[PDB]
Amino acid sequence: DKVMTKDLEIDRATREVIFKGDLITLTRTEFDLLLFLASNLGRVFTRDELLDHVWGYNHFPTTRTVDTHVLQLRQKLPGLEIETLRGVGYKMKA
Amino acid sequence: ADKVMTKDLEIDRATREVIFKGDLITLTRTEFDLLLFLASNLGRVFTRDELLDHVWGYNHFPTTRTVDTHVLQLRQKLPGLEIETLRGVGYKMKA
Repeated sequence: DKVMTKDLEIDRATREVIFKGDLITLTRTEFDLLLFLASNLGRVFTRDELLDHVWGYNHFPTTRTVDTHVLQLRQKLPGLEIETLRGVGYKMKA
Repeated sequence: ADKVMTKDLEIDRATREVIFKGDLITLTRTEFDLLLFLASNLGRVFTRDELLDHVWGYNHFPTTRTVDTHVLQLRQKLPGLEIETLRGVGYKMKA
């Protein structure tokens, strides 16, 4: 099946892309990103989400890996004074 | 000089041993690397992206910057492609 947008005609089966009438050569990764955005018009994705959805889950460390490792440190070192700064990151107090 | 010591915590960099409140603590390699980094930088706030680079290694695998440069590549190869940059959050294709 094909996916159409204003400018794009994308073939999911063959990885072929037509842009305003012209056939476009994309890398595999470029293609997956283009197709992901083109299949989800009007929706904002964070860079973290796009990394996950396009490059795949669990192939290399991400910002989630960082959060998971902090939680694991907290369990193995009870009372470890790592402060969470909601929506930024972490700080060790003492 | 092999050791970093903070409250209740003793970390030996050479032998990679962690003593917390008098107990030897078993950590994976990256748990250790993360702990030692934070203990060596008390009072300092790091973003998750910074911790990734400092602890897991800078420029070793795809990151959020790889997403940014791939959007630039798409915009170059498809001149006029309507990807919107929502600065400091991410990306949206309008239509």
